[PDB]
Amino acid sequence: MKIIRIETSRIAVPLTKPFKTALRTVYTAESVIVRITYDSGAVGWGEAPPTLVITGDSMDSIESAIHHVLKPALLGKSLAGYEAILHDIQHLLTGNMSAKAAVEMALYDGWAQMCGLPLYQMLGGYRDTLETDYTVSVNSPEEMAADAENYLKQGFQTLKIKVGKDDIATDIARIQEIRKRVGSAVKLRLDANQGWRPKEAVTAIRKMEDAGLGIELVEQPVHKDDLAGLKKVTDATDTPIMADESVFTPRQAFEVLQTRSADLINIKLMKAGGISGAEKINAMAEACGVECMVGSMIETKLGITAAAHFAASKRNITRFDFDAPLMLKTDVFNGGITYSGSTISMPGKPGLGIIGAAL
Amino acid sequence: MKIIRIETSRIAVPLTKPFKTALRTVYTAESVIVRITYDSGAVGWGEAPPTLVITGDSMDSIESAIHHVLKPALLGKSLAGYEAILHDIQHLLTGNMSAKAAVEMALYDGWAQMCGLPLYQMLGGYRDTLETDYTVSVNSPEEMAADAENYLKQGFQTLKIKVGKDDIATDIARIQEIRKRVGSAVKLRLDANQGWRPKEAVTAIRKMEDAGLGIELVEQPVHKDDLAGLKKVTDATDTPIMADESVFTPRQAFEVLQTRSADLINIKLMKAGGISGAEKINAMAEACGVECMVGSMIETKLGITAAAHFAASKRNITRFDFDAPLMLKTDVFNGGITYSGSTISMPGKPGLGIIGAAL
Amino acid sequence: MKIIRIETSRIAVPLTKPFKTALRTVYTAESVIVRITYDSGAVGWGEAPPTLVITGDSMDSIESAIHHVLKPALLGKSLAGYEAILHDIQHLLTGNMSAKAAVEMALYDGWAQMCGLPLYQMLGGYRDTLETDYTVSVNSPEEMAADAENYLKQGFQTLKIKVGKDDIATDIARIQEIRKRVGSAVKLRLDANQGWRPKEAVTAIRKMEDAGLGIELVEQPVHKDDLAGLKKVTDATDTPIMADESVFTPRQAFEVLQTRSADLINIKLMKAGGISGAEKINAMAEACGVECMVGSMIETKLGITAAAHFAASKRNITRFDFDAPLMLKTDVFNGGITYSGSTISMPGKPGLGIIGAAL
Amino acid sequence: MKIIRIETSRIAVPLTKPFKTALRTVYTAESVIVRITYDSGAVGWGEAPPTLVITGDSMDSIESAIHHVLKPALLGKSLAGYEAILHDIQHLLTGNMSAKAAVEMALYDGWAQMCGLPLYQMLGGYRDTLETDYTVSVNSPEEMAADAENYLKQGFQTLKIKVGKDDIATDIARIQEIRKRVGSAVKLRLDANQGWRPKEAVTAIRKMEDAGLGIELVEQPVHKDDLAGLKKVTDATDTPIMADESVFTPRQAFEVLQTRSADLINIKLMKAGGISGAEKINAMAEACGVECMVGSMIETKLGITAAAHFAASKRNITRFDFDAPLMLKTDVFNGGITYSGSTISMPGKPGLGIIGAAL
Ligand SMILES: [Mg+2]
Ligand SMILES: [Mg+2]
Ligand SMILES: [Mg+2]
Ligand SMILES: [Mg+2]
Repeated sequence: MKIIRIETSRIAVPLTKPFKTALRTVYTAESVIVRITYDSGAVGWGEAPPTLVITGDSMDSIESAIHHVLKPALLGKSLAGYEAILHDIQHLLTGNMSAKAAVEMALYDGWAQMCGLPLYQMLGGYRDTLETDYTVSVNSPEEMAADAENYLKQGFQTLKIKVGKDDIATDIARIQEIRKRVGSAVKLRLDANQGWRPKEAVTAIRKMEDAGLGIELVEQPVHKDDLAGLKKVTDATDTPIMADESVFTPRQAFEVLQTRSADLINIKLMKAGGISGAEKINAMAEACGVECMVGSMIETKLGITAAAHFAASKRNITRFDFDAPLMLKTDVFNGGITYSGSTISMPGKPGLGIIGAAL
Repeated sequence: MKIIRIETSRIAVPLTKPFKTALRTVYTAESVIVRITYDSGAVGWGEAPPTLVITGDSMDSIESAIHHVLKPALLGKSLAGYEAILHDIQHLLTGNMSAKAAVEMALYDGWAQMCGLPLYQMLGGYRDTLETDYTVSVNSPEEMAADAENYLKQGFQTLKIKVGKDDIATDIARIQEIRKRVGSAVKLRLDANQGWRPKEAVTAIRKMEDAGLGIELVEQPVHKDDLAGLKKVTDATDTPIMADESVFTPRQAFEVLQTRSADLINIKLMKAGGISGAEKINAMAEACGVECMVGSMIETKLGITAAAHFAASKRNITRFDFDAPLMLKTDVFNGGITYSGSTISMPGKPGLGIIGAAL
Repeated sequence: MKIIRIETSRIAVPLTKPFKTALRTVYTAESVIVRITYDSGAVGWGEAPPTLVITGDSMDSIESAIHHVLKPALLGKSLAGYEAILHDIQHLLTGNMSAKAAVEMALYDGWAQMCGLPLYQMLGGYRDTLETDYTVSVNSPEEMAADAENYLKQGFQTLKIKVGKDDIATDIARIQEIRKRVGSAVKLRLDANQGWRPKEAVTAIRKMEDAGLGIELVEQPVHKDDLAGLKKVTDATDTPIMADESVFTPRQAFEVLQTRSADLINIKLMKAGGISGAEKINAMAEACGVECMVGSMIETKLGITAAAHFAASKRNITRFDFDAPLMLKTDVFNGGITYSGSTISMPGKPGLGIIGAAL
Repeated sequence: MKIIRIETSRIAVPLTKPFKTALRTVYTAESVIVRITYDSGAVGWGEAPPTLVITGDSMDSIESAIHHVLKPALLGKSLAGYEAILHDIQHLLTGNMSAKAAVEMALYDGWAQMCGLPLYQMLGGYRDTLETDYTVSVNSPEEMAADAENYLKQGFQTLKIKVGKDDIATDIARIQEIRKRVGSAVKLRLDANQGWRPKEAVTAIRKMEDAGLGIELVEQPVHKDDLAGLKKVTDATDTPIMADESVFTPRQAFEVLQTRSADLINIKLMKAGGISGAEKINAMAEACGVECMVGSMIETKLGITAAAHFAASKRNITRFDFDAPLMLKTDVFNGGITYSGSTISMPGKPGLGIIGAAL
């Protein structure tokens, strides 16, 4: 079992290098941290960063949401009736998806703790390890290529290249400089972050294909609301197109799957309001032959631990984008998932396996 | 929790009175029962009856499938990796949805026994009681009206009325003679079990609406594959139309929801290959703003216990159709859910709470 | 002009009688008051209340969005370039529509002040006065009838009846008591606040038509996301259907107009993120032959004042729902619009006509 | 504010050389000029030329409509109620859009003058400068390459190439010869002015794509009433298609956007009946995520100034086609915008900044 306390606190950990996308730049990772204590003494953990240009959630909005709305309705409830709690978390307020997701992470932590198994095993237990990409931030062709060379040196053979921030011809210059420096063996994932127009993206993606640049997929090439435009890019190229900002919820997912506007979907807990929605998105996509990748916002190893446990559980989730914690100057959590280069291994303790604040 | 043994065995229980729909007549309920023994000594339980005109599964087809295909893939497997087991169950053979389902009930029974809670609570535990309807089998207008009076006396204020066997005129005459004899307070569901052409249906449904006969919903008025025809009935009436035989799988549900060919869905474990599919259908429907009913085939209390635990677990499952065990001369199962009038209660025992066969 | 300072504060003013709809109950009116100071020393005013179940906006989320995001991009900007300002307001953060709206109210106030005319004349100046309705909150039939009789005595011949909270039969009994008590001369607006299913709503609206209850229109009978269901009710009845929670933004309005899912649109500043988006929603709607009503959330005379100025300016805005400030124990603003019973009159000052805090 | 007098006159400025399109040839630019005199002594200015094969408007029909229909509704009205004046302009007669537009120009000129700001700032003031293209008229492949070379020398790096007059073969040869003589750095816009069948159009655009001729976009490739053919070109090429003569009004834009029959829209004051309609088209397109160009007919600086004040005001307007006045032998207005090679600049005077006629 039973919820009996919900607390929050803040963390702020500067990034080593600034993370740069077409939407935003981030110098310091901010995050609200949620702790649910249950009647057994056991503690469930949770996280939500501010993403004002993606979800609209600020640190203030989240902490308010959790204390004023979610907390009064959750105190005293049992994990034996977790469906009623999930419904409450998702319908006692509209929007506020990052708040809902922090609370759901702690909830699933204690639920698997209650059942006595690691959370990823509780949800299907499909794999014990998984490979994460590393993100190359948008910068000059030269900076991006040296970033990529170093990430390959750290053990990462799959790089996620941010593009779409200014003009398209420079994006191509960026990829060629990365390819000419790193070799044609490594997998390159593009993410345009809504920065291209559909016909523009088609022409550029064919140009990259034809130059043998070896693009694995392209994330959300067009504006999130332009579903028909996304379909156009998907239908026009040989390169897999992955919806991201287009699909937050199950309802939005259903719309993308039915129109067939994309080949892959990017699932994030912040977007889906936690694991319950992420799981619903993946299942619906699995039935349509649509594979999913699980990523994150700029989050600590906590929120990546929740994401990895969910991503680890499902057969249909075949890619993983869990590089955020490696971007920070310090690791502010004890336990959870462990990295070994690109390989993320799952823990053995019941739940998320997050012991607590690091030292 | 390792699976070490898979046992099957048959039963045969008479029906007090024959069960009559537009597709079939049942005099005796026959069923394959599955028992999965785990390395803990725990036993998980499952059921699948033959429904040759519905699923095409027979007792021979079901047993063969379980022993020649599913059993070799489940022995040695643990329940900490159920995603891979569920996938094997659904993909190592096509169709055979009844046999897949028996094995899934026992698997989920096992999985919930491992975590020390009732199965319904493991799947969400939204409610612990629920109201079942009772089915008025197709007969003469007088013969059906008697049955209706008698079920109301037993405490069943929601009656499901089988139609679609004969012609329209007699169907309207049956609902009249039922309404007359039972007053305008009790809920009346209809279930044509595919017996009407789309035109026939619109005409018959509208006639009833204008006569004030108060029909809650009509199940599958037309042929299961006539999807456009299901939609025409949905869109030309003011009565909720529930898909049944047109929706077995999550892919079939997705198509029905996308085209909006119906307002509701009937989920059965037999049709959906077990619980994993049932859950996926309901979750899709929920994402589209559509509630579901969970019913069954002619099953004993064991199969109804599995269906009830699933139905009890989800907010978006709001109607229940678990009258089948009450048609039988004997209740051949000890433990499981409990009837008391129209009310079914979820016991506090772990798993499905089946102790064994009756004495 | 130029923006030189942006400040916020809060008010909290009890309701005389509790406001009740199918979504929420409100006992006290809370709100954030924005104050933009310009280089001439002139001040522009705005407002946003929390509506956590409608917009997702809380007082903490609003205040934080203003100070952390909108203020540092507005400071030093001229109302000569107000389109870049409006684009920044809308695109610097996703969501936060109530925060965007409150700032937009103060921007438009300042912009009209500059031009030396009342805001409503700067925006078109179509009428000097307008008739507001008064909302009868959801209670028992007798309480709703008593309220309605008293609202008529205070001079309100157009009443807005909140239905949709419980079961439909009780709703018809409410309208019936109100009609029997107030006579057939008054105009009766209904608002179900998403409370009805599509088919249930159709049958219920025709029942009211048949019974001669003389319903002017029905606001958002069904869930916001179910546009096709909203379309079904629009097409099935003779009674005008108005979209409300279905239409926040110009883009959402485009979708409701393209699909023809409603005869009318309810515009609110909180939903559209201000007046610019509100203005666009009305313009598209006029081009489609679709009249609009402008309402509000539970807001003081300040936010109603901005809403009325917008509302008075445009020909296609033919209905008005500005009763919220009359529900409050105290009128906490000085100036702005004035009431004589149900009649609202626009002020002659440049801008909104809001002097300051009340005596 | 008050309108006290509406005067009209004609002018005829020679064109240095002929403007040629698929639709028409223009040797001399004739125009009706509207001055509106307000009770302050302020004078607003407007222009409408005759475009018999585009709008159907002639000088007699413009003057007639202004004097018989529009003037009687305008005299004695004040700009504090511009919404009602605008509505009388658009609805007291059907068609006569060039007449509507000329009067709107003088009205908006007056409105901006009452508030002491340039019109462009009054409507939003997004930008101060803008780059106009220059139009290469239809002649022989050689003559068009010489014009293009010359225009690049005069500062114009963006060229609009008129095509569609005779046949495909020659059109292609013109773009190739222009490309040769001008290099691949300069931007190339085509405008076919309704001169291609849809199949013909796809073929020719596809030939140019494969020959690497770098076509930014194509204006109205097909007949203006042929909406489905416009959509076929749009959907079978990777080159943006911009609707022109297809889209006069908000209603027409709404349909084009609804069906996605084009990627872009050309807005002209003459087609929209003025700025109120142009503003409405631009806002609709913004809601659908589509940018617009603003153009003109063959107009003098007065009409280009009014268009450029609109185009400068809105963010979503990102292309500009204001070359007509430069094709003329004499500049017969002092004031207005100013040219500087390809750069158009917005004056600082209230309203259009037009002082008066030629010396
Ligand atoms: Mg992405
Ligand atoms: Mg059925
Ligand atoms: Mg409403
Ligand atoms: Mg053109």
